[PDB]
Amino acid sequence: DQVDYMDVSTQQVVSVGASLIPFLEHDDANRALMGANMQRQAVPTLRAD
Amino acid sequence: SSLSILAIAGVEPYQEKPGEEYMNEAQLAHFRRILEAWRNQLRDEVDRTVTHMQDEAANFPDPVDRAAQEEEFSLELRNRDRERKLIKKIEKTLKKVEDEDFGYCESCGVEIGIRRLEARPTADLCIDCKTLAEIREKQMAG
Ligand SMILES: Nc1nc2c(ncn2[C@@H]2O[C@H](COP(=O)(O)OP(=O)(O)O)[C@@H](OP(=O)(O)OP(=O)(O)O)[C@H]2O)c(=O)[nH]1
Ligand SMILES: [Zn+2]
Repeated sequence: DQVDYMDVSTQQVVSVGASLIPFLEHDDANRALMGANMQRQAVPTLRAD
Repeated sequence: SSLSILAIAGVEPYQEKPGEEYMNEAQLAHFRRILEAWRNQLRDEVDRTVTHMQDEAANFPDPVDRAAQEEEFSLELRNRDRERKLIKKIEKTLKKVEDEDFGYCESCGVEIGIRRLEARPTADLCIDCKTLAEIREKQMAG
């Protein structure tokens, strides 16, 4: 009988780029950072899968 | 429970006898034993830390894992610094015990409870003065 509010959903902490990485819960913060940074640099291949 | 400060030494909580005077030889010896054990433990922990630090340190070729290996060291050194700051307090308390001027508040002459001294053996003030001083401190700081 004291909680005034509650998080809307789990994903609200992180941006879209980081939100796309699976199993963030098991990754060190630094490697998540580097992961997102490089993931945004991917080049479109010939046939998307 | 083997996790408190009386656990470090093999001593169990004291028990003031009915007609027991306040500061007797036995209590002072008790507290000296407690403090000595606590200290020796802290210093052995420092030795552990240093051996670890001396073994691990290496030159990493990736800048995002050198930070990883130097972000746990910062916390470790933080804890070690804090305990080093407490080693001076323990030293001073050991000086008061050897001088036989231990167990009383420095502000008012009231004696500090035995159970509080078995709680935090480095206590310098009584609970009342401690609380008032902590408030004055936190207020003058922020
Ligand atoms: N491991 C350990 N360290 C202790 C303990 N008690 C005090 N210290 C460390 O020694 C410092 C000295 O504290 P005091 O100035 O005597 O304040 P106090 O009377 O409340 O203990 C503390 O400052 P501090 O401001 O609390 O440090 P910090 O908060 O800036 O990190 C703390 O860092 C303890 O019981 N265990
Ligand atoms: Zn007092």
